Amino acid sequence: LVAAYPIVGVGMEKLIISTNEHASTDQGKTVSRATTNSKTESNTAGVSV
Amino acid sequence: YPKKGLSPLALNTMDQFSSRLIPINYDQLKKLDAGKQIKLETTQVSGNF
Repeated sequence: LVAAYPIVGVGMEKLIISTNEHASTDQGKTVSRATTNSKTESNTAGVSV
Repeated sequence: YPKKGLSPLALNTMDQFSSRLIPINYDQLKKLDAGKQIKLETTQVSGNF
């Protein structure tokens, strides 16, 4: 009269999450040097009284 | 398996057709980095006769 019958079901214990990011670091240095050479030339007149 | 004189066996994949090496996120990497260790268990084994 009674039936042969399996009955199952599942149950949660824990849940773990894990994100998605793309971190980045950079580090730099710099060195420089420059020279300058120049030449000027000027004239002047004038009158006083 | 293998015999007494051979090196052990390596597992690194999780597909049916082997690709996709096993990942670990950042918190589990920082826990594994600081001295801890993982534990390995066996649930079932299928085979032939």
